[PDB]
Amino acid sequence: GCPPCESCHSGESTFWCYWEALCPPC
Repeated sequence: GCPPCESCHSGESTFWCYWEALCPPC
């Protein structure tokens, strides 16, 4: 139900994973 969080990896949207900025709270 809750939108997928910013799953970080070697690259990609990893910055947003540390800030949890784009990641919406479930």
